[PDB]
Amino acid sequence: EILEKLRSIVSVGDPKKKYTRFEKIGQGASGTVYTAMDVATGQEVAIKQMNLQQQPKKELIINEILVMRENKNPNIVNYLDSYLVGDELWVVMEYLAGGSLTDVVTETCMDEGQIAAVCRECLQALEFLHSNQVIHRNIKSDNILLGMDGSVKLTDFGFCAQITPEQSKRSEMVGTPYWMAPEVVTRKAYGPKVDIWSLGIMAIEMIEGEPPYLNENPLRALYLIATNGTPELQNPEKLSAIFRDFLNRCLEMDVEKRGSAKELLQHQFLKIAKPLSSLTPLIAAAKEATK
Ligand SMILES: N[C@H]1CC[C@@H](CNc2nccc(Nc3ncc(C4CC4)s3)n2)C[C@@H]1c1cccc(Cl)c1
Repeated sequence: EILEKLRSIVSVGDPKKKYTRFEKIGQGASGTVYTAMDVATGQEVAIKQMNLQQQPKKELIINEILVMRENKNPNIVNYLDSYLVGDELWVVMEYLAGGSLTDVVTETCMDEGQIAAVCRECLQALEFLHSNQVIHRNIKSDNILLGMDGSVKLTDFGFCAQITPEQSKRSEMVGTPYWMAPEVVTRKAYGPKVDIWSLGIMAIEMIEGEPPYLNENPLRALYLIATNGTPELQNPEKLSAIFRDFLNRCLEMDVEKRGSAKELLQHQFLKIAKPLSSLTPLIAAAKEATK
């Protein structure tokens, strides 16, 4: 009954009177997401509402709130507060007007400059987390949020892990199959570089619209990751050499040879990044496409 630890972390007081103008903007396995407005303050917020029954290990909920409140950063969606509403947990975060990267990758064609701009900002989030001994473990386009200024922010700490010098590696088979690094899929001990792999897969989303093997069922994709290793692009000839190089460094099978987030921030690919204002036309296109 670590529900007591969860009960001591959360704020008390009715969120249903602190916040108004509730609108469902999202579903998800982890719960439903609503927008709302702080009754007093006017601030727009996103609230994730999670059924405590839905989650069998309430230990992960605790971990999610702590990591988020302890690791604030400009490239991470800001945690504001949390509340228990009966058997439902509400997490309140800053609302980022814009959209999901998923909408952009499925509905637009991104140029290398735009892709490099997104990758740089995500690598900055990862550098910060990994330096704070946190592995995200669920990097994908669905967890990247884009601001109306082209701000890029990472969210979702539902699956993350804290490591320590004593225990530098994890062994849970956690993530979303198509984005999971081979060492994770094959139950080897793994470290922060699983996030770099997932980032590589997200770069393939930005190129091709989908992670490798998405037409296949999840179990089949796990088999394909275990057997193929480094995925191949549909049309690699369409990419610059330096982009292909960046991809190769993100998607190295040899963990020790795979780029760290720090190493990758100095890659040549990132030097072609467009300014973040370059992403706002993608956001406009995606909103129009998903009317
Ligand atoms: N699957 C994802 C789809 C995209 C986004 C919802 N859609 C949307 N659309 C337009 C603006 C906007 N802005 C937001 N600012 C702050 C937000 C915090 C994350 C809540 S969201 N979100 C989030 C959602 C998500 C993230 C993490 C866990 C789960 Cl379970 C679900």
